[PDB]
Amino acid sequence: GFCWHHSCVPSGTCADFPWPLGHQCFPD
Repeated sequence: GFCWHHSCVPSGTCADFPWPLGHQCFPD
């Protein structure tokens, strides 16, 4: 995952998020 200014997707979080994100699958 990554953590960028309140937009922080945890490592392992693979789920749907609002577009333009859509499905985000970040193993890291």
